Amino acid sequence: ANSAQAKKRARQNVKARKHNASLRSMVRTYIKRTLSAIAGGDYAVATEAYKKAVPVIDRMADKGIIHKNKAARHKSRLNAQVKALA
Amino acid sequence: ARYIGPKCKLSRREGTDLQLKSGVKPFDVKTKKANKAPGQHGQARGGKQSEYSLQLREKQKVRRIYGVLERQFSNYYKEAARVKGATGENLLKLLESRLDNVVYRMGFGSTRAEARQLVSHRSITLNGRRVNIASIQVKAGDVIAVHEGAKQQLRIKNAIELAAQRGIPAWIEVDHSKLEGTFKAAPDRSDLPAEINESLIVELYSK
Amino acid sequence: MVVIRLARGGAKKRPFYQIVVTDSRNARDGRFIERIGFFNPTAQGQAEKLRLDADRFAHWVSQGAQPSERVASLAAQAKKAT
Amino acid sequence: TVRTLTGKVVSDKMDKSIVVLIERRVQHPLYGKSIRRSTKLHAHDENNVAKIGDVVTIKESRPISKTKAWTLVEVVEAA
RNA sequence: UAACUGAAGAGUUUGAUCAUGGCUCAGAUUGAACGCUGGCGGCAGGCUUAACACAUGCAAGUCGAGCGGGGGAAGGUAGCUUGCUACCGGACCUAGCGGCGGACGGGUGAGUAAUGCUUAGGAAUCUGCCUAUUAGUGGGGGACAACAUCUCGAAAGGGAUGCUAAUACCGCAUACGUCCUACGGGAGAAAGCAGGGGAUCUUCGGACCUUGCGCUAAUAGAUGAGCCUAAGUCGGAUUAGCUAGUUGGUGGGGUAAAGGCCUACCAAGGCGACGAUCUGUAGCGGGUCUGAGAGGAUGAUCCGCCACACUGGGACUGAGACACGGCCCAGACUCCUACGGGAGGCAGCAGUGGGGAAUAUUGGACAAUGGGGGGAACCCUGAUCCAGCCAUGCCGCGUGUGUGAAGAAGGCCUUAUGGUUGUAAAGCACUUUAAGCGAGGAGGAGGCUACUCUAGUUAAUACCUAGGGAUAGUGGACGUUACUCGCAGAAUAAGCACCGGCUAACUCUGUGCCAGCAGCCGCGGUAAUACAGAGGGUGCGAGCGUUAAUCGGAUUUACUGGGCGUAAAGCGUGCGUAGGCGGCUUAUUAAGUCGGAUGUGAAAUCCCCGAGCUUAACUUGGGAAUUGCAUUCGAUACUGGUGAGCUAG
Repeated sequence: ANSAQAKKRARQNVKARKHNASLRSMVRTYIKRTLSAIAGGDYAVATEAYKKAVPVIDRMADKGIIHKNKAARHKSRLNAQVKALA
Repeated sequence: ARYIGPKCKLSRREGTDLQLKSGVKPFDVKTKKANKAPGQHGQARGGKQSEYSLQLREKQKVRRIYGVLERQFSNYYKEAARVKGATGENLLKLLESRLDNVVYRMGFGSTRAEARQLVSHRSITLNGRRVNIASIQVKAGDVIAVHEGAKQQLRIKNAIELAAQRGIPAWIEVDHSKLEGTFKAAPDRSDLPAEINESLIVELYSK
Repeated sequence: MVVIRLARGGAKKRPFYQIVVTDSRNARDGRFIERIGFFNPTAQGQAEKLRLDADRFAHWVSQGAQPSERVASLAAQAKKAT
Repeated sequence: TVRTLTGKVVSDKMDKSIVVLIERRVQHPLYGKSIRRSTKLHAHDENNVAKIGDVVTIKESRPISKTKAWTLVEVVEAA
């Protein structure tokens, strides 16, 4: 059943899967570190993590790895939780 | 299809002259057996008949004179029922408006059978067209003319002689020298003979 | 995209087209948004050949619909006619 | 022009919610007799203003929980 | 002008009779099958059973104007034992990377009794290609297929190392819009390619300018999809209790988006006699058949929605799939193998086996209408169109017409003479439909190239985008097309059922309670009009009969529209719960009820008036209709709600 174009589609699918997985893992790592700082509870340390995390989220949202609505939700909620610290 | 068979058997069975013998001699002189049915058990017309029997004989009588088979007759009756007005009279108008019957009543056919063959062989023309269907219904204002090949025919000459012997109906007007005539409108019920009864047929189909 | 095109109908050997506005992904003789005229290639006697509604045509063309080539030619014919 | 339905409160146990029984009268499709019909609808009342026995009016809204999509408007008749 | 005009009964219980009551028959219809028979054309239909298993071929490709390599045919210059060699660049082609498509189009009805469908509404959402508008497209870098080398295996396809371009990927710069914001501020993009001309002019075949196709951020439209509420939608009580994320709230998580969608805690809720839970069966609507109507039966072919793709569980990529001809895992099955290893899913069109009473070609073309790609040329398309087969249905046509008895011959009957086949046949005259042979010949083709003009680009009458006119060229599978005109001659062409009553049409012979016929009453023991043949008839007709199935007759489930003393049928009798119904007067409300307006009720189908088909079927233009649903404004006699009064219950 397979044809040349179908096989080509499958190979491209594999490559894209690996690339997108790496970038999305980067996003999650930064968000997790920001949450860890919030748990630590120091206002300055938490805001520094927030500043260092926001650009990566914006970049991958622009690339389309995640949706811009999800990026905005993350930024809003993280900023609120950082502000509640102090 | 068509019914090809003896005509006088059917005429005697119906009990009345159907006018399928061109009338050159009297029908009585030709058949010399009227009032007696053709068969071993043929009995006089005075024998009693059932209600369904009379209802059936009426339809058979009309069908035999007008040369129409059962399927087309039933379609005609349903069409008359759909059409507004008296269904029985509409049915007779539909039968009268046939191209071959109109050719007969206009006077270029010795018999309705002969008119059927003329139409089938394209010796007749509706307006300027060489039609070849006898079931065509002729609308008001139509012009039944003869074809050039049909003209100069001994059979046609004899047919117009017989037509001159006969009386042309009022609604048709045909010039025999030009071999063409025209149709005004559907002949009225009063013009149609009173021998035929249509109510029996209407009840037959209603049952 | 939204298109204006001809949907087939009638009988064999004698097609009769409805001019319809539809989404291009729908089947030729299936779902449509609006019917705005007809086209009879073999009209004879009193039969009318082309009837196109210019108001709706202009409205849909303004809303971004793309006519097919045959419908564009017929629209030109109707523009010349009227 | 929100759709509005008037009924009477029948429950108040839940937090920030009320249950109202709504009744309609329609003719029978085959026999024509006027017959009673009723439905129970869950509503949202943030301040717990309504209680059991009162007549209330409710309107349609976006879902607030799995079963609640209607909101209180006014207490027509206090119990 | 119109859009409806419609209702029939018969047979059988008894020595008679009336009623009750079941059975049987006359009608319409079918995706039908079988039996006998069989000429033509037009329009439609054609595996209802095994969602059984599948040989073989075909059904998703296109772009070199995104990119680097590679290949063969030609051309030119210089040298030559025999027209050739050695090198050069131009056109052409494509295995690979990349873009778009592949999620449409096509098939089926297994599952699904509500996660679905129909009708009417709503707010919390995303949306490639298309249309309109706004602000841009700056400058760098690392991979990596191809390719080269080495290897495994018979091959199919695998493994290792060294290269490499880009509209493949990633950083930096900038930000009208855009996102977060504690309102102070912070954050995030993109890619080039083609052509023309200034005749400027080369950090080299360059740099500058316009145009076009592209690319990035954003708003709106359109389209498509996701989500929510109300009413409606099959049988069973010999199925009465069911539910612990269960019902609700708070913090957090998660989604494009509301939400127990997920989670920790808190509370004990939530559903059910207006049928919860359980169980059986089933895709649903527009429609279709039947019927005077109410109603009943039904979901082939046409259209909308849903679900599914050998069985089950998953995600990936992408605007969009949890994807019929994509990927992974498990199961069953099948195939190749050189035993090291591999491959597959017709409920896509043909076709094969099996099943069954039963349903067709392993055909042609992209010419027409659509779909994918492309700037175009053009390529792909079992969608589609066209052809083949089948009386399967409907409609039309033919199988000759006129003649002519001194009533021929023959068969059959007979009260042995006469009657019936019978104007029938023979003989006479005559035309030629359809088919058969020969020549012409429309339309489905709109259009495109060639010449030359008007408007726009703005440095540029160049290039390119829109309009026009006649010609020349050009393009059709069906197609020896429809259709028209010539010649021969009645020459090529009719069967099936039935004849006691229902029910139109009766006799002889052979045979006898045997053979047999039979829908019901019935017929058959030597004078059967009911059995077999024959004559004559009757009803249909390229058809005629039987079987199977639904509605009707059936007022035998009775809403329209039935019954319970003796025919079937009042519980052995009370009391009472839910429910149904409820006296008189008055004021108020406007739920029931009634009236008006707006929106909606897709198209096709039904009916009415027209048009094109030689007619009819059929196709088609408009109207009516869709008898409903929702919103809103009005009326208050009756029913219901509320307040008050009264006495005949």
